[PDB]
Order: sequence, then structure tokens, then C-alpha cells
Amino acid sequence: MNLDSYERTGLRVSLDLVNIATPGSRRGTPHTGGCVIEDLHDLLKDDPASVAQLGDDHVEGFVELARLLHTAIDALSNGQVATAATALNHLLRKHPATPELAQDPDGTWRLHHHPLDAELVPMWTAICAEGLAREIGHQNVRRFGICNAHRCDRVYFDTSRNGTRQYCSLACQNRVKAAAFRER
Amino acid sequence: MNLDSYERTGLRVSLDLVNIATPGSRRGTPHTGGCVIEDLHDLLKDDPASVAQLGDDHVEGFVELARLLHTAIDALSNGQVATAATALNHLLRKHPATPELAQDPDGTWRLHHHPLDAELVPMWTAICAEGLAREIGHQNVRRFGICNAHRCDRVYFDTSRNGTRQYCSLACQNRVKAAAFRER
Ligand code: NA
Ligand code: NA
Ligand code: NA
Ligand code: NA
Ligand code: NI
Ligand code: NI
Ligand SMILES: [Zn+2]
Ligand SMILES: [Zn+2]
Repeated sequence: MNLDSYERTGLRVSLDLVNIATPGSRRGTPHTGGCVIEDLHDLLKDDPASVAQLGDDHVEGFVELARLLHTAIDALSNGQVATAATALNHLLRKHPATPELAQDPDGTWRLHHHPLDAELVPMWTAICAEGLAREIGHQNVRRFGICNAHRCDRVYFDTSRNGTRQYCSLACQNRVKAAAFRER
Repeated sequence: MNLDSYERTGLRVSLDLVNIATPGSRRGTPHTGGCVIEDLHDLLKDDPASVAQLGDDHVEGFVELARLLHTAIDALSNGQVATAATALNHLLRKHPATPELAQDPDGTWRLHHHPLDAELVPMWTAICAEGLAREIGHQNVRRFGICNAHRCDRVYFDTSRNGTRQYCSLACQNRVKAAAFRER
């Protein structure tokens, strides 16, 4: 899997949005969470149309989306697939999730997991929900993890062949490595 | 790609339905097309719920679906992606295409490309349309082909690594091989 591909947009944005907005800890430090519009510009950068339409009114919607996706991802990390499925199914019903083909300005045809007339927060809700749902269908639930590092509860999706990744980031991987000698 | 997998159901059923119902020629012989309910029982065998609900009233709907999918697949084989996209988008709008997670009786979670309360022909229309649409999004249009054998216009999706398959079936591959010496 290429987590940066168009095809994994919903998965990638879900992880990134939860990791921005969900309070907890990040890379060894308490993390306040929430977000500001600048976080959304960078979150949604792969879609110039979204970025062109973002306003401060979208922040509350993305914070709420983050809360819902965090609950689902945490459920998946615990094997509580039914809990995640119930929530994702409701999002797919509530928001416009009819797929639609369209051609990017460079000519590339894409399958969008929403109609092009969707509103912005409903659109991203559908995209994110389908992306997580798809990974459940693809039997990848065990690849959703919560960072094993001290004072980090950021989420990750393990893209390794072996499926034994423990840490959310190279940052946490490095922090653990750098503590190994002294903690021996 | 595994064309027999759950994940390629829409693609597989689309090809099979077109090849049953579309008049033309098949494996060297004129092909009348149409279908009967027995064709649908075998077409949809991977879904016991569909098979349990099939009736003769569904035959007309599947013949019409076949006509629409044949037009799309023939368009794809010609690189006429916009023509295919317009038709597939309309099917996805017309029919229930909201995805839904559910657990098979064996416990396996699946992403269905329709709500579980869908009617039978609308359901299969959505499944088939999404399956074809997905392959357009995955940049696989050039893998949709029309058999090169004499008096065969059956369709196929090339699953080979090299993407140079010419014939719809081992049957047509063998018929061509068996004619090579005499036609030399
Ligand atoms: Na919906
Ligand atoms: Na941790
Ligand atoms: Na629809
Ligand atoms: Na032919
Ligand atoms: Ni999109
Ligand atoms: Ni289904
Ligand atoms: Zn971490
Ligand atoms: Zn053939």
C-alpha cells in the first residue's frame, strides 16, 4: 500500500486529522488538540478545490469529524469492529457517499467517493468514512495501532509487509532507540 | 488482481453478464444473447441472498443492465472514457450506491457497494457500475478488450502482468493455436 496515493486519501486524511485534532499526547509531550484553519489547509492540500473553499466555519465540523474517526480508529485498534462499523455506516448514510467519476485538470480520471456537488465537511466525512470502511473490508483491522512510545497516543496504520510496526512515526521510533542504552 | 475475489465482484459480474446476454458471436459461433433465470442463478452464485430472491421478473432488468454495461465496456475498449464515465455516473446516481459494512455468516466483514436494503436489479446495477468505475480510476482502461478470435466479440479484462492478452478465453486461445499450422 501507498498511503500517499489518491486511492488511500480517506485513510490518510483520517489518520492525519485525528492526529492533529484529538487531545492526548504526541511524541512524548501532552497534546492539546483542536485545530485552526491553517491545519486544514495543509490537511487537505491534495485537493485545491477544498483549499479554495475553506473557511473558519469548517473548523468545528472537522473537530467533530476527528472525534468520530478517533472513536472508530481506537475501536479498530481494539478489534471492536462492530462498534467501528456501526459508526462508519451511519456516516455513509448521513452524508453524500454516491461515487462519481471525474477528470482531473491533467486529464487523469478519478473515482471520487462522493458526488462533486457535496458540501465540504460532508464530503470529507464521506471520503474518510469510506476509506476506513474499505480497510475493514480488506481485512486490515490489525494494522490500526496506537503509538507504543511513552506519552504518545497518536494513531497509525501499519504499512509494513510484516505488520509489526509499534510506533506512529520515525520521531517516536528514534526517541525509543535513543533511550535504549540508558534504560538498559 | 484476482478477478474471483469479493473485491472484484462488480467487474467480474459485469463481464460475465455482458458475455451471457449481449448478442454477437462467442467462440466462433453466432450468439443470440438474452438470458433466462438459470443464467442469473449461476451469474450471482457468490451471493446466496440474491439467489434466494431471484425470479423471472428480474430477467428483463438484467438484459437491460447488460446492454448498458456492454456500451460502457465497448467504449472503454476504444479509449472513449468520457462516454463510459457519463453512463456509469448516471447509474450510480439512479441506483442505491451508498456503501455499507456487514459481516458475512462466517464472520468476515465486507464493504458492500450498496445499502443492504436495496432492490435486486438496482443493487446489481450499483455493484457493477462501481466495479467498472473503479477500474477507470485505477488507470486500467487499456485492459478492457474485445476478443481477437474469428467470430468472437466477447469482452474480457486482461489480468496478465504484461497487458498483452488478445483473447477472451482459453477456448479462443486454443482455437487460434489449433488453426496456426493450417493457416500458415
Ligand atoms: Na449518504
Ligand atoms: Na503510547
Ligand atoms: Na444513487
Ligand atoms: Na473477434
Ligand atoms: Ni474526491
Ligand atoms: Ni454486496
Ligand atoms: Zn508516537
Ligand atoms: Zn473469444
